[PDB]
Amino acid sequence: SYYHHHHHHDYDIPPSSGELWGIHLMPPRILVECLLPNGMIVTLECLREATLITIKHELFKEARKYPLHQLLQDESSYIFVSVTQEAEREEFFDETRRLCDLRLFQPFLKVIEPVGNREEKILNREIGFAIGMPVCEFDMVKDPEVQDFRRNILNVCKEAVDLRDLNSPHSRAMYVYPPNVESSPELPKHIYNKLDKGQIIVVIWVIVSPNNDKQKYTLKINHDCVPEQVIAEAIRKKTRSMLLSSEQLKLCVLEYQGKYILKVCGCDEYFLEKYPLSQYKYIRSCIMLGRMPNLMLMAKESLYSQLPMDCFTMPSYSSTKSLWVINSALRIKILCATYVNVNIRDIDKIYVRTGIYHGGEPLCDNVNTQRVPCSNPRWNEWLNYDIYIPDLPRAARLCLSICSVEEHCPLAWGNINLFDYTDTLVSGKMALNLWPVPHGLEDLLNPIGVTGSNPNKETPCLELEFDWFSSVVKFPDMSVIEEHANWSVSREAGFSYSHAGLSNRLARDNELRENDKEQLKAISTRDPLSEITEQEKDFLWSHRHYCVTIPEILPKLLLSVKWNSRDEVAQMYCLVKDWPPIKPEQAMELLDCNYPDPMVRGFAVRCLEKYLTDDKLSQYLIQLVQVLKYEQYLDNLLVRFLLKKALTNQRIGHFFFWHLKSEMHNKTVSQRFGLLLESYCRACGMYLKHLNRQVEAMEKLINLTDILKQEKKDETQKVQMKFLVEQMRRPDFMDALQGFLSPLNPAHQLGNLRLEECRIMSSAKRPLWLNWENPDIMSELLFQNNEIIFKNGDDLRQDMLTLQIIRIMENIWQNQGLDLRMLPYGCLSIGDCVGLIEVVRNSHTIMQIQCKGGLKGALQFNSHTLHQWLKDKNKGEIYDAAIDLFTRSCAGYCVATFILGIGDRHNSNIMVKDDGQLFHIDFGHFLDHKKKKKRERVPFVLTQDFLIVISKGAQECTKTREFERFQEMCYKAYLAIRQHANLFINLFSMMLGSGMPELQSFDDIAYIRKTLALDKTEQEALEYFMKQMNDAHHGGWTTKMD
Amino acid sequence: QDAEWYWGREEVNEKLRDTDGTFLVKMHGDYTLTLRNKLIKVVELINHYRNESLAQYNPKYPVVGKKLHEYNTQFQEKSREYDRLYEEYTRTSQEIQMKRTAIEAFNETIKIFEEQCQTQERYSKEYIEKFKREGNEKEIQRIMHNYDKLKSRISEIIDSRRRLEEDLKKQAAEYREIDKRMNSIKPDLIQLRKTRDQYLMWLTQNEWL
Ligand SMILES: O[C@H]1CC[C@H](O)CC1
Repeated sequence: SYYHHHHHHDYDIPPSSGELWGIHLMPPRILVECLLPNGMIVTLECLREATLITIKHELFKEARKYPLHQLLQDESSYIFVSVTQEAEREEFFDETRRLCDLRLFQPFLKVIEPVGNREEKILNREIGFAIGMPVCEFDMVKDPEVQDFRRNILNVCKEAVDLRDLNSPHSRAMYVYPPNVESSPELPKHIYNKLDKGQIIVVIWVIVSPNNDKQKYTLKINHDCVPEQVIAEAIRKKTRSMLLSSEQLKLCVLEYQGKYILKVCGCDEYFLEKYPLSQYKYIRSCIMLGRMPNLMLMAKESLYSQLPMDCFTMPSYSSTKSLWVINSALRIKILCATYVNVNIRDIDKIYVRTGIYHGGEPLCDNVNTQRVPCSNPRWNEWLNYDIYIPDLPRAARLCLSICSVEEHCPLAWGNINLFDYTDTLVSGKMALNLWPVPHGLEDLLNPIGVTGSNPNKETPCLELEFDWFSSVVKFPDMSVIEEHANWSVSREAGFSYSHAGLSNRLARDNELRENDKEQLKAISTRDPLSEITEQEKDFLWSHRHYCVTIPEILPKLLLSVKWNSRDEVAQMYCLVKDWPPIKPEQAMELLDCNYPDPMVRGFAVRCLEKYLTDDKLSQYLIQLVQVLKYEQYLDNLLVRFLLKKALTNQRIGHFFFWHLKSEMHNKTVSQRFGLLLESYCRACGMYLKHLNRQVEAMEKLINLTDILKQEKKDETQKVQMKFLVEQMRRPDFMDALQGFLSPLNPAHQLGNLRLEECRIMSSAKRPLWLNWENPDIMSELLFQNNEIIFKNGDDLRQDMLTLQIIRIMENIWQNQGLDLRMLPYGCLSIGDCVGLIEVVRNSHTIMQIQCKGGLKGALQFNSHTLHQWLKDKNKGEIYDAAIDLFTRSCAGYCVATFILGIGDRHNSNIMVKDDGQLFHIDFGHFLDHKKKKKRERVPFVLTQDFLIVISKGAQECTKTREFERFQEMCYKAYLAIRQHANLFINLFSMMLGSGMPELQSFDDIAYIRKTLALDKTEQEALEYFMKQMNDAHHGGWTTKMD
Repeated sequence: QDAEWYWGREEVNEKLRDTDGTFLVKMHGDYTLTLRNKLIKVVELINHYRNESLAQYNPKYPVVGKKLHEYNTQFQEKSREYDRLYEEYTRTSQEIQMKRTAIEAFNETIKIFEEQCQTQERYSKEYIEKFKREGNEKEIQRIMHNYDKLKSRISEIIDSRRRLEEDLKKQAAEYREIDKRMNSIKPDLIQLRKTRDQYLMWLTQNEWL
């Protein structure tokens, strides 16, 4: 009756390692084989947590009691060495290190006299720990490019380190502690109005004798006055006296004035150059949060006291035929895919598909015939490509893929640069090991995949052969391409008076039409995804010379060039040579996959070098590290840019380290990023040692959560938590998890752990809630305790991006004068699904609000409870502002959410703060990843709960002015973002690199088009949004302010 | 109006996704021809160009409600199966490589012990021949005891490695077996997926989905 008695007969109810190989956490007591110089083994029993100093010191006592003692030197003549889990022979110089922390593979220690006269140099260990792969792993890479990268990139490192010791010690201090400054000194109109006519009360602190006692000095100075001005005013007030005349004050100010700089009380930030106070980020937060800034007068020679020297040393490792001469078309010999995993049952026949590419194809795509199908597959064809060898553009690439049979289906793919990094057309035999097809890719060929072979051996190795021209064929010089252009253009001037397909060339001459000059700028403003027709392409390409008037057209123009015509391409290289520079936000487009050319990308880097500020760089750093993947060659201008900014400003450096290090698991970038990270680590200065303490911290937490998630599952939180605390007590953890800098923001130091507050959260993933003491001198003035969540299970980098996107949305809105406080809490991926999330204290899930306001007998939860709970928290004039905040926050998060189309959101992932700000967490899938199963969804659906709060407290909340205000915010926000839709496209476009399933190819990003309504006009877009907002709510939004 | 290929961007590219030669058709333009993806800025003009090429104009294939729920639950079942097996694939890829590194480590470890039993031979049998009579059976046993550890230990390590190597092959077998099935699922994933969109196309001429 239930199941028509149908029986399902089939149905039946029945990670990297840590401290030693195959075991997460070495036993508290353990036996280690000590291999001595005299050939004797002595097995020492000794504790997990014991140093090598202790182990050595004991070993040479216990050795005496074994034969051949007199054949051992003093213990001090020796250094331990063993095989590690990365499988190299590591020498153990830092004998303070603990037996558990050595990453030992087998528990044994060989005794030796130290090999290298340069012990200094064998602290490459520090580098490959930071990197998470030993440096020696690079020295035995055969590949010239790699070696060449390594030697050539030191050019950049040297130049960086030069910029640093320029005005030592100030510039060193300037490196380490770069000023944290908002973009523009101009203040928004709503921030100003919080100042009673341009002035902030500030509080400067001082420390006297014995250095324990502290002293307030509450100034009221102009917002735009600078650190040096502020430092004077403090020292004035500090040292006025009845014993000092007026003129005698000035003279004691002037000696004192610049022996000090301004710290921020409670965190390692400083105000170290000529900047409006307002412009430092700390100040402008205080203004918005209604807070009185607390700075500290810090004595330069106590600050410069703490800064080291960088200590940079150079590493140990310190006739041709022009392409266009080649009179032939391209042909490539396929040979034999040696390995394949196919059922001869299920699959009929298999072939190799092929194509040449520049992001898009420059010839008809082709295959070889359906041969030796499945069983032992081989074809010995010459594929013949209809493009002449001189019309290959610099950046050209073969893209191939073995396939199955309209039963068309990919098996294994791989791409090859037709030119090597030395400009040399590829000729001879190649071994190309292939990549598996990703999730979302059903397509046959995959050209936005990685250029290069898989390093993995046991993979479909499709080998092949490239036509040979008796000589190393090279790509022509610029001198040569410049002349070909000049001749191609002097050639154009005298053509047959009429030319058909008039698309080719002008026919208007030095007088182009005015109706046309209007069609061009209307193209120029259309977003990067609004695909451009063949008419428009040709039309753009013809007027290319007028296009220099509208520089921002460039992205479109470049996608109109026929890259398979060296005539066109050569000409386009001369436009680009001295094309007018463009805005960094617009030039970023040109470093995505759609622009693989080295001159184009070179241009974009020149834009950034000029216009892109260390502020804006570090906002978009995630997109610039991602976009490195689409650079053909290791060594390039973009890499040289970033690496130099990294070594110039330690706040960039920090994230640049972690973003690279984050993705080291991913073999599509391990080589590239590892190599770059080597450079950074070799030249970044003492921060390496700081970074290594963060790196060692995270590994310990990684191992801790690894054991919780396996074997310690199916135990009560009780049992786990007792294990957690037990473990965190052991010395190795105390050592490792206390004296360091938050990766979330290294300006915050993390002191001792308070284990009282350290706990496992309730989630299945066993995320850790960690709490640290703020060991700042003025800790109390900022926060005495600092807590962040470590999460072993989830891929944080989707969230990382939306939090970025929000942050940017906030800035757009506010810096256009319209206050919509968002809360883009800190997030950071540091590994394969490993990360850190900034805790926001005094915030609760709406669910919590409702369980804490739910009445005795179960019944149902009350809509007002949120409001009543909020009222309880904000009483008086304080109430009224808290609603405006909830409203301003609820508006921004409504629009951001809807545009991004994030996961549906409900009581257990919306959060309200005591002070009344709403903010979202756990975004999950962003560009509507779950639609795969024209939904144009509203993820933030405002129930009564929210509406009640929005209109100060009422029944039928749809009909209050308060709500009409709220909507009007939602519309003015919606549109302001719409006007910067180019950026948002481009931010998502640059992230196609990373293997996020939610960013697979450009139509993924196309959601943001429909939702922003870019094809329509803005008045329609407004209405589209109201239409969208009305049917999710069922009322309110079509009316117009009655 | 019906006009087959004529519909009248996002869903243009999605209908164009996986099909070479296939096509379909205010103050900006009117009707655009998206020939696979080449956009070209009514029934008169396309009947000419289905017969003839587009080179002479510009130098360089005119393609129930409960069944939607039934074929959607197959597709969504198959996608998990595909998603499951792609982890099993990627995990095994890792686990395998972790073994290979371990095997290198093992080998490298063994070297140090082979080197050690050798190293001891040198200094032990230099100290047998010097003296001989002094501490004769006493010394030489307690040196031979230590040696008989060193070698029988090496023995375990070489067994420890072998055991790993044999596991690597079974792992590699299973690794092959996963890709194999993936490659047989993959074609039939697409046909399920493709028919689901033709079924859902005819209707438009959530609770199921
Ligand atoms: O028109 C085509 C569509 C796909 C893009 O990524 C490249 C150009």
